[PDB]
Amino acid sequence: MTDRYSFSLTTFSPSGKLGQIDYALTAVKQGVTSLGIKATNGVVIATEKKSSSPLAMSETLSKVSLLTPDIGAVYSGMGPDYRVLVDKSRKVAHTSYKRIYGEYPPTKLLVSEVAKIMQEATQSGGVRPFGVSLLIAGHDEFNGFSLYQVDPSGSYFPWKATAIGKGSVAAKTFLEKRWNDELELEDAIHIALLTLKESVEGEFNGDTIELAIIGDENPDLLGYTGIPTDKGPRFRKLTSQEINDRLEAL
Amino acid sequence: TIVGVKFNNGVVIAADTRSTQGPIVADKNCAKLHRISPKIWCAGAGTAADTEAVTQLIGSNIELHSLYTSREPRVVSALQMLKQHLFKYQGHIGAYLIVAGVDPTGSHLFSIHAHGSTDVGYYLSLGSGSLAAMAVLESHWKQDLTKEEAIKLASDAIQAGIWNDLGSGSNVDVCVMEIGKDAEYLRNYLTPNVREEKQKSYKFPRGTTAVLKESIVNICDIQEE
Amino acid sequence: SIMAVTFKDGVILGADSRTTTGAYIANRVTDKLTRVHDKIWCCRSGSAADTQAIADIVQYHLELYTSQYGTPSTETAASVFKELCYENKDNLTAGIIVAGYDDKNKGEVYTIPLGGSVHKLPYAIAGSGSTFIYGYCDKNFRENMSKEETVDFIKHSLSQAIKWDGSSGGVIRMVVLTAAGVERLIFYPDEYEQL
Amino acid sequence: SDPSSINGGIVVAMTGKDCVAIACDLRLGSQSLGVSNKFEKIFHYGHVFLGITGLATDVTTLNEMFRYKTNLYKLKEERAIEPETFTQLVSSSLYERRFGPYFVGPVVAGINSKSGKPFIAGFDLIGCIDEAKDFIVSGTASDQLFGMCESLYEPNLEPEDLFETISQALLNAADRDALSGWGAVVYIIKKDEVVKRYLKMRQD
Amino acid sequence: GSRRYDSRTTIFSPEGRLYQVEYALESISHAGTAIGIMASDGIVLAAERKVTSTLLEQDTSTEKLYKLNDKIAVAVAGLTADAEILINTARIHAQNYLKTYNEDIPVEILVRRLSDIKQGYTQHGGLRPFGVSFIYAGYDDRYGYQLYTSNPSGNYTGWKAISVGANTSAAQTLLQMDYKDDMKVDDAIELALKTLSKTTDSSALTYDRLEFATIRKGANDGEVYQKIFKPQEIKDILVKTGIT
Amino acid sequence: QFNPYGDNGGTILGIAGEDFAVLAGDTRNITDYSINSRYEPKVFDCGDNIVMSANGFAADGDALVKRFKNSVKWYHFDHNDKKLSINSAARNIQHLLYGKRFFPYYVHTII
Amino acid sequence: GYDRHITIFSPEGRLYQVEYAFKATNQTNINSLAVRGKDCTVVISQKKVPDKLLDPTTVSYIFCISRTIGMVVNGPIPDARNAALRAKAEAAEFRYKYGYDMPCDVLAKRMANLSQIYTQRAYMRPLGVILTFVSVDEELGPSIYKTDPAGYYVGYKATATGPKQQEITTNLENHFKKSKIDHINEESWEKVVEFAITHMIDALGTEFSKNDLEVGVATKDKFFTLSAENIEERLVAIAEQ
Amino acid sequence: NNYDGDTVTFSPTGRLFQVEYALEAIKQGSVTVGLRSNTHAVLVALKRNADELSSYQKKIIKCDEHMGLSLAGLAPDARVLSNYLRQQCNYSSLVFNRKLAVERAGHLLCDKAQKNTQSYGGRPYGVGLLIIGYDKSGAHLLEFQPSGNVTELYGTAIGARSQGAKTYLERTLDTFIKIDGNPDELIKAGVEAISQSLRDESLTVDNLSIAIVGKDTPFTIYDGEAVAKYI
Amino acid sequence: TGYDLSNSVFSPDGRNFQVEYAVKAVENGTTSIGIKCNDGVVFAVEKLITSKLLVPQKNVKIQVVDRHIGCVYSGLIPDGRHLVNRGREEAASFKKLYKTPIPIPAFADRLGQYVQAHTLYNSVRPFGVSTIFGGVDKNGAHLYMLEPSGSYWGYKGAATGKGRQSAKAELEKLVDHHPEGLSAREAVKQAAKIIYLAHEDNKEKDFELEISWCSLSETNGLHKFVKGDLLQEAIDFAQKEIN
Ligand SMILES: [Cl-]
Ligand SMILES: [Cl-]
Ligand SMILES: [Mg+2]
Ligand SMILES: [Mg+2]
Ligand SMILES: [Mg+2]
Ligand SMILES: [Mg+2]
Repeated sequence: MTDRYSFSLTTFSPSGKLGQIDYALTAVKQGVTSLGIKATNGVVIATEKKSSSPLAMSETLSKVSLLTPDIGAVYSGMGPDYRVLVDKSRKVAHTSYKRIYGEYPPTKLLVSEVAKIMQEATQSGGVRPFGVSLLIAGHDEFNGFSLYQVDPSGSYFPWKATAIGKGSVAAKTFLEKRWNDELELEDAIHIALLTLKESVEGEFNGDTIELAIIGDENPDLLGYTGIPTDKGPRFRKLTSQEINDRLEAL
Repeated sequence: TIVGVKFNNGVVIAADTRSTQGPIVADKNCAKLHRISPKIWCAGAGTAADTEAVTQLIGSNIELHSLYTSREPRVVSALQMLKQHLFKYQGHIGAYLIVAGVDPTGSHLFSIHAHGSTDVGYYLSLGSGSLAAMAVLESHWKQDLTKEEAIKLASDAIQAGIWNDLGSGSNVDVCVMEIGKDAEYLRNYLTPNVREEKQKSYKFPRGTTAVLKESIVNICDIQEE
Repeated sequence: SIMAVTFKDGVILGADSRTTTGAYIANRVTDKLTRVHDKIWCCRSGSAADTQAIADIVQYHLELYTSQYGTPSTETAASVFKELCYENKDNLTAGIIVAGYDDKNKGEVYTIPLGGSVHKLPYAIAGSGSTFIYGYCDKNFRENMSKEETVDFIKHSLSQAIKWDGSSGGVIRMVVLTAAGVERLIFYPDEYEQL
Repeated sequence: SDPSSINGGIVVAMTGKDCVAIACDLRLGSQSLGVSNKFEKIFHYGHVFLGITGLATDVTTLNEMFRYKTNLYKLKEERAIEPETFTQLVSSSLYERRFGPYFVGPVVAGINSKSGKPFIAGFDLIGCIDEAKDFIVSGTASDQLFGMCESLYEPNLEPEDLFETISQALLNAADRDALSGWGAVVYIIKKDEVVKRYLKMRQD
Repeated sequence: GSRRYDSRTTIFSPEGRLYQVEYALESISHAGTAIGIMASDGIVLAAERKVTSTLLEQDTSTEKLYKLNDKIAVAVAGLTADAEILINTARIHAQNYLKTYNEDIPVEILVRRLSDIKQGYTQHGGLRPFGVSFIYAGYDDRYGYQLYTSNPSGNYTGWKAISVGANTSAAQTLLQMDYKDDMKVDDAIELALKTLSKTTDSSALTYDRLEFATIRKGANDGEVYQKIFKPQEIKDILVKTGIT
Repeated sequence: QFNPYGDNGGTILGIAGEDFAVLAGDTRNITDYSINSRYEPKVFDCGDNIVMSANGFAADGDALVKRFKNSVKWYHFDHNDKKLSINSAARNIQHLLYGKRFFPYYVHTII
Repeated sequence: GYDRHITIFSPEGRLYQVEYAFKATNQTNINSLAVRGKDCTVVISQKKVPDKLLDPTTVSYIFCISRTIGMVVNGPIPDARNAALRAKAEAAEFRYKYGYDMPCDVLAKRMANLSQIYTQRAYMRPLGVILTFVSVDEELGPSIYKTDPAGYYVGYKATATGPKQQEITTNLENHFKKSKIDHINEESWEKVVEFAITHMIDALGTEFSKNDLEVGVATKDKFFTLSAENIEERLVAIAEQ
Repeated sequence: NNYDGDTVTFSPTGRLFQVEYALEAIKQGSVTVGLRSNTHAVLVALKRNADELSSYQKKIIKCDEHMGLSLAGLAPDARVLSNYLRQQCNYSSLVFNRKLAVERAGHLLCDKAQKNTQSYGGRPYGVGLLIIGYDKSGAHLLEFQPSGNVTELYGTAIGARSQGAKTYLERTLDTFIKIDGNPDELIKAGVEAISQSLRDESLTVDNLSIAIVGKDTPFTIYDGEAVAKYI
Repeated sequence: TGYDLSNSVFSPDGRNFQVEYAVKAVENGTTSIGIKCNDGVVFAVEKLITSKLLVPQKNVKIQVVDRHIGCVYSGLIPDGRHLVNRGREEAASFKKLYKTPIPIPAFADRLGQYVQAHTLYNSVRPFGVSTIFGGVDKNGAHLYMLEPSGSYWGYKGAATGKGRQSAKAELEKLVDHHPEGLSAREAVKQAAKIIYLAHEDNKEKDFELEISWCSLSETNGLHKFVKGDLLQEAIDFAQKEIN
């Protein structure tokens, strides 16, 4: 046995292209649309819960995931690749940061660590790149609210707002017209729902849409009282009912 | 002095706030009540750095486990992870803990010895003041305690340690973990050892100390222009 | 003070409930009768940490055995205990009695002292307090006793062990292993001291 | 033989009103022999101050180590490290050498640049944090410092008063210890200015 | 077995060229142009962000200019993710040197170390090379102000003025024409921006499509300051030089 | 504590003649004040006209002799059945003994 | 065209080896079905013994992973047993490390992550199996979680796997559209097994003897498989109404 | 064709071509004969030279006092395998004070050769061996092929033109098996057997190589003027 | 195409052609069978006499594992030996830890997982043997057959090699004509017959018969070779039936 694939499976072609990264981006293009919008007092990330079967319980499959109490993530592309990245992202936030500094990492540095993992799958031996693009929304004390995109290459860019996957070209155009620097969180959620409706074919409701925010601290979701400095997670996943309420005022 | 007491709908733990190096008191208001997860708290005795580090490590791994499983953490998981870690280090990690909490299974109370042994109970005590505390627990504990009765019993047990044990002192910390509720951490629940006013002020006249040199320290970064 | 006794319908395990640190009783209601499988239990003596770690590992091995090969024998359970106790004898202080019930083999008892040796017996005694009842148990044990006779034998035996050994005390816990199922028994000081 | 008392030395830190102070002696010796009277035990990484007592080689080594780590922190985080965070970094770094520890007694001092809140902390040689409101002591004359600080200290002192209190705590404690003294330095720290004073003390 | 699928990244062509290095350089030639100009009283680093968007958060963005330590900075051309792997290694190397000798690392030593790492990927390991070209801008007390470049081959050279990435042929001709030895930082700033403005593939050169930095002794007395320009500061220097 | 060495007693004697050589040894084997065997051979024919004895701790002596006999066997395999000279055997035995310099064969050897 | 031999991306962004592993799934030509009751989870699967020389008792695609978890496999038996042994090991390790029985969904995720690794790492091939895990979880109640060669997994109200999965799927879909609930409203597991068999008969259009079926049942604190005689009793009850 | 690049690849008809190519190297090798009676076992080997100035390549290797073999094919591979046998024979003696059984020696060679046919990177052995020996169950003769197949025989031959000697032994089977307590006559039968594989060249004094083992006869090799008796 | 050039590669069918090519090596080998009887199992194999120079009864093909399991195989003989060596290690470690001798179903999976592992990587070749094996344990008699893919099932009767179809037909008759069961001594006789009947597929060269058996009554649940008078009795019975 032994892993005898100690050589790179991603290499430069004569034209200077890295084929496997390009092909990974093509897999992301086929994936379901997901988006992110940044407001003055928060960030919203959203995507469609494309159910593979109506017998399947789509609540058990979480496309939007908590990485830290103040950082969340959503994707477009291959779901399984995303799931393992979230596992690694959660772990690296502890091992390479929290266990050292006694606090959760800021958004940009956690993104940097995830980006590193994805870059290594682009150069290391016997592996293909990750077939996903991530959108990571988060908050920290010194940088405030932020939204980052992370591609299969490992490259990452900060965004005011963006979209990835199936109908990203149209969705990004829609966001350019609506986005401004004076948006409140509720306005960003409203725009997120409008933008996402265009790319969805079938049912459009709280049960078929997955949406989460990075906003105010939630002391009710902390689980304990007695420490003033601990005020609760800024990450919150919106319920099915909470989404439907905002679809009436749509 | 640390204690753990079970009651009707949950569990309560308590601790004193003295930290000592030999006969010297290093910290008069030390926090011995640690959080492993939101509704799982532990009290530690023995080597302070060991109880903190082993608590943070298992707390970190419990958080990651809770995220992986999409479930709230259980006390038996923290218990198992702690004892296996401590056992591996053959008692060289001097952490003696009382672990308590509530989870989907119910309310739980355990103790952990540094060599890796665990014990179950309705009432427990650890530390140099454990004997003073256990004497109180054995005298006043009963079945079917209320929340208010259990807090009283727990803090009374800690007081026994504060007054009668030289390794224990200062204040009383408490944490209550009731079923179907948020855990309430009661830092300095009791403060029966406030220092009396000093007879005199030792504020010196400015210029009393002899100086040789003065200088401004540059803490800022390198400047522009 | 721990013991395991075979009888007509199966086997009974018995133990005291005291755990000490020097002369201080750290736990007076300890459960030294621990389960490694549905109808295979063990009695623990020596280091609490060592015996717990061992019993946890054995339970893991027998759970994995059951998933692949079906219900293990009591002899198989004793072998897994032995393998751990023998190969790590330099770093362990564990005296364990293994007892279980099969339908084919009925009640069986295996004792595993410090070295890691295995001894299959009709009945077994162990722990610091066992020294005081070697004479009593040898004179009073019979094969094919009834359940009630066997309970009385363990109760009287551990009563004396507790009486003389400072490291033994508290309640007398017992576990009955038969085809009928698993029955837990308990006997308090006021009952067994007056015997 | 005892590594923590070969070279000798002391460090003390105090909080005041919108200010902190940290001080150290200047001695370095080989048991009875005095070798250097210019061995400062206080270092700073941005606006966070760290005093270290104990085995001098470990004091030097740890300074170089925390300079290393804080420089990388700053490059990645694009901001200077704060005292609360640095305190956790020291604890982490010391406990990773749990069974082969640095023989030191660190003391962190500084002011949070965002909240303006004064902060001090002390540790044992393997990481345990002692976050006190009033004062922190470390060194061969720690008993002496505890006695002086506990009697002389009062809360909410002004910078120029706090200087006198901490200076007298250090000086009189050092004079009752054979392995401490040979000079002394005191840092008075405010949110955006830091003064460093060398004290005149008896040179025996 | 596995041999069937091996690309063999570390071999010579019949002509004596390293295939993967040559193809990596082809990749870099499509990357945004980066320029470095060294003057008597400082160094300029200018770089063009690639086809940006209006919804890109610029003030918190960094794809071209990175800080290695207080004295040394780099301009990137190629795969950003690859560059960050090397940048973090270079940052560690500088700190290792500082811990060992208690002195800031000389620029060339840092450059040589990174260049040696790149070389390794071309000679052994069977992995693809890093698709990155750096411009190093730095200062030390031995040689003063220094400009270097390294490429995927691991070869590095020193420069008075240099460009990497797209349109380097056109850019190098323009620099060679207007550069003089007695030049100053303010003049070098103007040269860098004028060169980008002519070589750019975009319709017009604007503040949102640029990253800019200077290393000046223009710091209070004998010391060196790094200035990573903010979006508003890039906008001002574009008006000052008369491009917008 | 475990003592890996023992003393099996015995005595050996080698004398060289002009065209011959003898190697003698008693056949007694002992521990402390007891006799293990009245006849336990201690001097061996190792091949190539070489005789050998390793006296002291028997377990170490048997092991060494066993190893040297093995050395003679492999000397033949590796060097075309060449006869191992007594001087070459001596040097080979030095390396066998010094190979355990830090956990010695507790014997006095004579060939 | 070596992008079709190992698990690397094709120009279309596809993994052909993963897609071909899905096709291996139906090589056995067996159909499975899983449904949830109030207190139980039932899984049924077709049993086919073509050779008379075979010992029919040893022919099985249902596995007892732990006391609480059961697993049915759709795919070749070697890969099926490979997955079974690993799941048994993982479930046992989980109980040892974390002090409680591994949940059905957590095991499914773990096995799905292992499957994901085979789609990303070149030297390891995907397993040509679809794993359907069933239990009565102590927190979530009756549970059905299914894993495939892509590393995908999800919970189910009910599910079906095999060559004729679509016919069974639609049959189940239509039932739950009527009842408007996420389970079979039935007290005893015996009647839930009868429901499962009845709806497989209706969907496939074939009658079953006692030796044509294989049944697994999950209740609180235990999972077990039915004998031929237990199934016969089940078939008799169906015929008598 | 497409399935002979390495040893890890079956062909569509279930063949291992690299093993078959290794088998081919034996056929190119010089002829060697093996035969036995109930008391003795004999090896006869035709040695090959490069030219008239060169020496004749040695074909027979001693493994123990009671066992040895003759080779045909890649000589270095025979050195590796004979070295392994020497160690295994030796392990049996040192640990168990037991002479290694010839049958068990064959089993060990089979298993060593097999590992090289199922793993990637390595290659099959390119040599065939004839092992003779006398153990507790009398005289033995084995034939080793680098496919892994080992066979116990009364007599056999391997190498170039080995079919002629093998036919002769098949006729003489009933005669030479009965040659008990007579080493010279058993060798004569072996020399006459190998002669059936000769063309053009004949058996000279430095060409022929003979080895024998038996009841009270250690494994000994005869070369040079020691085999002139049998020419 | 090219899917058949490397092991562990799925074809567009979902097939592993390399494993299917290993089956061809098995089909090329000599015939071997297994018969499950009342209280045990019987194994038999065809040994082709390539030459008169082969020593009779010496080149033994059937192998014992532990003391209660018998193994026989058709195809590449060395591959079968390698598999048995592993089986012996597996059985030894089982008995080391669990004390009791390895059960037959437990042993069957140990081989199954090991063979299956050789279909997971391109750095290894699949096994070129189908192995028939079994014996007596606490739960009674068991017979198994294991293919190159790692696939195995329990069997009432099993056959593999060049004469497998002929053998299978004969085994099917025994199952039909003996629903109550077959005795151990009967199974030995029947085994001999079936090998002789299956020899028509390898009729060019003459052959040697080799039989072994495990039985609770006849061999105390231990594996033994059929020798001497009992072997000759089975040969005579077999020779009588073909004529
Ligand atoms: Cl215990
Ligand atoms: Cl996982
Ligand atoms: Mg007592
Ligand atoms: Mg002094
Ligand atoms: Mg003095
Ligand atoms: Mg793969």
